[PDB]
Amino acid sequence: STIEEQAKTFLDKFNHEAEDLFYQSSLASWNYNTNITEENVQNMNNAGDKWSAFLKEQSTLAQMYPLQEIQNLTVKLQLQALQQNGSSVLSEDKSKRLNTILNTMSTIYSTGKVCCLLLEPGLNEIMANSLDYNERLWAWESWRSEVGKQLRPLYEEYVVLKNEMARANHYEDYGDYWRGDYEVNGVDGYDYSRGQLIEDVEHTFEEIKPLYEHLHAYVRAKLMNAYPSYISPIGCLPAHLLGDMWGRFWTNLYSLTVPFGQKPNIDVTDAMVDQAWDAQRIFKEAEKFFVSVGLPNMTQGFWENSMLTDPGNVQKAVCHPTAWDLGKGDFRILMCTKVTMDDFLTAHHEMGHIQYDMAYAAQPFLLRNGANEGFHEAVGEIMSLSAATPKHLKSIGLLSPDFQEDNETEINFLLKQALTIVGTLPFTYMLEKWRWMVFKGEIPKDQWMKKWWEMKREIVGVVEPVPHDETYCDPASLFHVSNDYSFIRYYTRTLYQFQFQEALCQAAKHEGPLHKCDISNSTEAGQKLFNMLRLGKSEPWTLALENVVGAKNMNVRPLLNYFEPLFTWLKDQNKNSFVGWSTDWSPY
Amino acid sequence: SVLYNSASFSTFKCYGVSPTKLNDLCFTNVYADSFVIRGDEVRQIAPGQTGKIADYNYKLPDDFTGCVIAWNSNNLDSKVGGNYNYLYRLFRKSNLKPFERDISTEIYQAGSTPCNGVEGFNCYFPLQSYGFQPTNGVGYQPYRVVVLSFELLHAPATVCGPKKSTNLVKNKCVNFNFNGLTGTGVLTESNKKFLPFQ
Amino acid sequence: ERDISTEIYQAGSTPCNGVEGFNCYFPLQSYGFQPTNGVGYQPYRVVVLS
Repeated sequence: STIEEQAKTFLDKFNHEAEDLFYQSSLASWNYNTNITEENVQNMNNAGDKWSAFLKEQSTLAQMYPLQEIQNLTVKLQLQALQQNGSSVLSEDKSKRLNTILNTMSTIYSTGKVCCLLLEPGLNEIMANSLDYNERLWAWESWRSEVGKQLRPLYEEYVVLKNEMARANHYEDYGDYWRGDYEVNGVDGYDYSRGQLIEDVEHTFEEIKPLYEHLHAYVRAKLMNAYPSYISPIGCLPAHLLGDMWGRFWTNLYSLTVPFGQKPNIDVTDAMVDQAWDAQRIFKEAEKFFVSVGLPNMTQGFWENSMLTDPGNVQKAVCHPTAWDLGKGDFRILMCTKVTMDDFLTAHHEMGHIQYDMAYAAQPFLLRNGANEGFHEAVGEIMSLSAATPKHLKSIGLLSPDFQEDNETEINFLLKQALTIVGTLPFTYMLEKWRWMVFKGEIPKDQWMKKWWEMKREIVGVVEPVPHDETYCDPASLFHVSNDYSFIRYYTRTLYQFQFQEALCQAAKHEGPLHKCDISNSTEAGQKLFNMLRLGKSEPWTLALENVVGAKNMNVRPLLNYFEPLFTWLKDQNKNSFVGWSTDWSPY
Repeated sequence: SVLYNSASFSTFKCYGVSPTKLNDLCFTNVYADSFVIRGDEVRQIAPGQTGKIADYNYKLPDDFTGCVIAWNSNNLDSKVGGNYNYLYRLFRKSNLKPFERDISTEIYQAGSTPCNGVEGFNCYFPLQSYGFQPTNGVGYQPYRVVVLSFELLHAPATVCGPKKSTNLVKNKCVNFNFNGLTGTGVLTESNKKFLPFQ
Repeated sequence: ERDISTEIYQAGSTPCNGVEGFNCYFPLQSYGFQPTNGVGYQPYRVVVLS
């Protein structure tokens, strides 16, 4: 008779049939990721074709149901994720052309033309371990004159096709589609339009400006010991001396910059061999970690169907840090776990994803996952960071409680995380801002590459060794740009990493900084954090943020409270004549 | 008494009648309701609850004076590839009454559009299938629940017992109870027999 | 008789009091005196004189 009583019937009918098809699509893919054979290839394509056809079929039929006739503020938020349209909103002749470009840009990025050698571990070790100026520079220039040339005709047509897709769904530019995940529609008091998202990012970037100037000056002052004639103390850094090909992660530059040589970063790899771990005790210690926090344990089938070891050569396959959610009470993890210190901290990054999926187990398929995918990556980092805390390593079985915390130890620990967490944070804001002018229309095609270098010296502080024209493509050779992925999602992960850490450390009797905090031995922070993971798409991300932090927007204060010993030490070291960088400087 | 100590049942709870006094209590008519459900639907089966299972499949009475027997079953009726041998009603116009089922097919009408006896727009077939697979979780496993009903009618209670039997003691002035007759004396030997029907 | 000791009720097999096994419920329930209830649910002060 009404609309509310008939809308929930179509949702329950779709959820009871989607779980049966999504489980078979994931089970068939699990066989391909276990034994490489020609039988699992056809079983994965046939299982995935039925899921892609049944999802688009029910989305068209759901268009007849009204959307603005729901007064419950719950059923309406489930219809927006189903009635949405993708690349099939335009014409049928132009729909197949957009998918062809995505298949050509992914092949060139995976198969490099630098002669042959590929990208990783092909050109990854050259740009990281070389210690030469005429060696790693040739690898950075050859990638732009070969890969960038083949991706030039495809990147020009990628902007015109993605612009018409966003305008067909009642938007403005293509950037609103990636930024629309945090948008809260409907009628509410805490709504969050796209206009508010423009600010609150530009405000927190100004407070971190004096922090980035001290971190960038420390890396520039260290490289002068090997290049006394190519890098000036009052200049910047070249585009080939950042560690990576694109200059994103600065983790590879940690081997050259060690602040204290007395007590560096310890290695717990040799401690695990003495206790005889068969690549299984790492997950056992991670299970008892969440018990003292407040989160419940896992299920019985989790430790019987998930492969947590190396199969070897008898079962050759693939393994990468990526959590899987097959649904229907089945949870498996695909990752080669070996005796390595890097695998111990990574195990906690994937263990938290299993507890997140179990929070909305009783919820329907449409209510699965939170309001945004940025909260899932934040829980895995706040738990893995506490495992590397020197205080937490004193109450465990391995390592010596003889190594306590001091002033010379925290400096080497904060700098290692500053080259990955906040090291690529200004690069995300610069990359997102540059793509706003391309999707809008402020710059014709011949003004894309000339504007990319102008934002480098004004935001990041990276110059160019060789001047490139508009034919070359530098941002188009990125994994998140060629394969179509929202790179701005990593920006909110950095801010939410310190906001959620302060809430868990407040009830655990830890004040001041967050480097000596301990999440364990406190059954209060677990029950408070679980309330946010339970609320999926039924509640907006604004309400779930107040239940943990307390504010309705992002904050930069907890981000600066974690780098207090680092910011205090950098101001006494970079007083070597220059703090910051100049916008008019070139190495040639 | 030999069912609780067997350690082979999951949830063994009763309602109204205590699980101890039923050993020496008579009964009139005892029935059994065997049905296979999921794991999360076990908690919904209770005298006084509601939902999409206790109202469209089997309605429990408010004054239910029996027990709920349920155990886990994995190596009995499970196969890989989805189970299509058990169905259940998901939506209907009216609810159900205690001791009353519905096996006839009926097209559910959500809105105000005619269905003409076929599914389609605002017309569905409320007979979904379960997902009993040996590779899913615990809640997605088949649970063979056997609900016992204890009714009392005007007919005499023919389901009593079980009675406990001791031994035979003679040459002692103790108390004895033979077929209801309570006596206290020495069971001496007799020198004559009676009729084989008194 | 005054009983100031709290015990656990036992029903049939699976004995309780100590090991705490199966069929070991908690009989010491609560009333639930709330001002938003009815008339019969209100607390009454009964003073028995002997």
